Amino acid sequence: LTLKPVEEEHIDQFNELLSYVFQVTEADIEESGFENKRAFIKSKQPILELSKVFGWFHENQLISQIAIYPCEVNIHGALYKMGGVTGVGTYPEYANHGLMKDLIQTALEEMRQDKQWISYLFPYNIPYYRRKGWEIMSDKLSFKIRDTQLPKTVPVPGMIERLAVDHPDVFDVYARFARQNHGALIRSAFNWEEYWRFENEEERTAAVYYGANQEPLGVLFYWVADEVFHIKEMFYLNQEARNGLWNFITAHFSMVYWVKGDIYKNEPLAFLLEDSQIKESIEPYYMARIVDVKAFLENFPFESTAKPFHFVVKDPVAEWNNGIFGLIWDENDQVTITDEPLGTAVHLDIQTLTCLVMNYRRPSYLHRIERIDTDKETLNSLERIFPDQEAYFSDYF
Amino acid sequence: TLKPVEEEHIDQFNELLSYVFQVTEADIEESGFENKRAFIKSKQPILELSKVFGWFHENQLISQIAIYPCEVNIHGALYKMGGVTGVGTYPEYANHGLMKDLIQTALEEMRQDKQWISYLFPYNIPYYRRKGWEIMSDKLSFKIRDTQLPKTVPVPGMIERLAVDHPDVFDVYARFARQNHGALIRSAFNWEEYWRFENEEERTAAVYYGANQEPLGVLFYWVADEVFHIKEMFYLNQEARNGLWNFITAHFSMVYWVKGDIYKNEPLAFLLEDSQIKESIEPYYMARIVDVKAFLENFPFESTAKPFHFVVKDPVAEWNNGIFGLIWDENDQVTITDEPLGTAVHLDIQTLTCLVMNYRRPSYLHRIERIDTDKETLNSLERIFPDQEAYFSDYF
Repeated sequence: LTLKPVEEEHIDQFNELLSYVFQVTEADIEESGFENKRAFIKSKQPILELSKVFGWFHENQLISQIAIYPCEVNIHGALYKMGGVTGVGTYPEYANHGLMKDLIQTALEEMRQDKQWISYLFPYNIPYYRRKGWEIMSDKLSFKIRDTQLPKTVPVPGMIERLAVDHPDVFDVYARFARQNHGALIRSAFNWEEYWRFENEEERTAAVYYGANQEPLGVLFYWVADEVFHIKEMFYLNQEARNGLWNFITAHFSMVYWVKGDIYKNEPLAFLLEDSQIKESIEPYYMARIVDVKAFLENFPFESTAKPFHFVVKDPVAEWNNGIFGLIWDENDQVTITDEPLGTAVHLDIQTLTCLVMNYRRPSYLHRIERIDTDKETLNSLERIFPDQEAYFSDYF
Repeated sequence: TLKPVEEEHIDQFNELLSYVFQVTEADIEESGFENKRAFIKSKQPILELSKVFGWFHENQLISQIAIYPCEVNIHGALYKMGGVTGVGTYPEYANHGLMKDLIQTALEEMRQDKQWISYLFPYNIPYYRRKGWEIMSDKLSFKIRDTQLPKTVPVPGMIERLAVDHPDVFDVYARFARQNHGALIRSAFNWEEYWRFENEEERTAAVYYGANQEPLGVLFYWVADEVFHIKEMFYLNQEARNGLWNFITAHFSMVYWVKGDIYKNEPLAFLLEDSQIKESIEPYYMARIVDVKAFLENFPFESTAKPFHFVVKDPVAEWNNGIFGLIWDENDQVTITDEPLGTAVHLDIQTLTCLVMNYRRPSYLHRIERIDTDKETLNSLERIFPDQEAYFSDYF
């Protein structure tokens, strides 16, 4: 067996393996406008030619593979290069042999050289990927509210236009949304095609809310079908915009029995309605992994300063993430990341640290459930320095 | 006339309640009681302790409310709590503003009885919010496949199947409530009400005992039709949590699905190996600050702050309106003033109640424009308000 990069030549093979593992629903293949799922996976190929791709070869057959798609994301206000793992798969035959372990090893080595200090991953197998060091970074919420539970109109100064989903104003609002919302993908025109690849864009519309200035501040992607108002999602730069969009939705009362939508961050709708007695479902949506602890931390926008302490980190795959990471802020509250166990220890594994930095859970909770080992004082330090915002992420790959 | 309702008005009360009380046709038989005419008359012992008021169409009871005296844990401190139960108006009489006056009377009586916080099951969320209540806690519901059950974790303790009224169940819950924000401190009477809609005979308590033979965790469950049902689980530490889950997972061969509820906003999924489950999250209970100054002078603030003041709007209680300055003395103890000390924090009673229960954080509430204040004071609010999710599994 040979583990090597996969090339131009091998791309056909890459695709074939990918159909055999791709867990796309039959419903989503129909909605996408692609006849079958081979046509569907052949549209993913422009992603692959951007990515670093590796595989195992039963020479010269491709039997297992991993790709790293280069992205950029918002981590608490800082733009980080991100390694997006896609196209992962082993042929069911070859699953006992720790093939994927080495691909992941390889991929992490590549991500580190590419200065990708954080990696996102859609979870095909949470338990497997958690053992390789990933942790959940974000939730997706789903709700279904009765027409009878729709919110009362809030006075707003602006107006709504119904626009094509690829109107330039949509892109502009998202470019700013991503820059002020933790977790988010910074999108190119190309990430936007991928955003719409399971759906017929022409059967969707963007309700865009314009402030009194005719500047767009909010986007609702929706369609009406069989007396349901369908919300793909909404994103808004402020409360006025949110309220404008909800005003537009509640004006559809006489057209619909229900309103169904998703929210791509753990921020339940229920509280924000006057009738909060709805059921929402909450599911983990994406995972993340710190690739290089030191380099991650030294770019991290810590909220505040602290007495010096240090992380003692265990990483089950990446050698360079084991050991001591000391933090010290100087007079100008500027941080440096040391190798010195200066101050009290905080013992955790790579999963838990990634959870911390993505704020999927807070330090205290993780201490409480015995995933962080340190003392009360340092635990207060963590709570002070780690920002408290819920990750947003809308993309798929 | 509106007047206290007494021993003689007890059946009327129980009728009105049986009428407007939506309980499910399924859950009525489950109690071991036939319909809501021998089942609502087991509810009688709540009321002898409670303060009950009503409206009488002379001399029939047409609108009513009850305040059941309880004690609860708020961020570690014990508070007397006024539990509003059995509220309702007959549909004929429904649009005359009767309940608003019963609520005023209720709130007045809670102030007198020194109940600075009130809990209320949300029958009509929009209505009670307009009267000053807000959501305090969530209930989470899960359904996990046998195939997603957690891997066994080594523990030194042991499990036993006990009856749900074993005294070790009561021991563990008495300790649990003392260390979990939101929780009802249970009287023997609250425990018999816990099991009102349910046949205790057909439920079992699996109790985990640690090495030193002390009970540390309880699981209320039953197996029916190859589903493992979990009423709930409470536990004093993670060792107990694991040993309770070890027991559950041991039943893999017996079931396809594990279904249960969690009476706190702490999702299960994260704590599982296979976290890929959907849980539903729903508002479970409402709370209300009865008296702002009194509540706050007893409140276990996590920290001290540069003095500031709330400016509070309350749509029912006069005495909850206005300014409430906060300053901490040299014993780190707060004193609550009339004086506009420092920067103002504008909010209503619903969102103040939301803060003290920690249903949402200050920065979130500010962000959605339910708190009006500056960046420095917001940072203070975030420092002084403890961060725990409220647990509450009782019903009334």
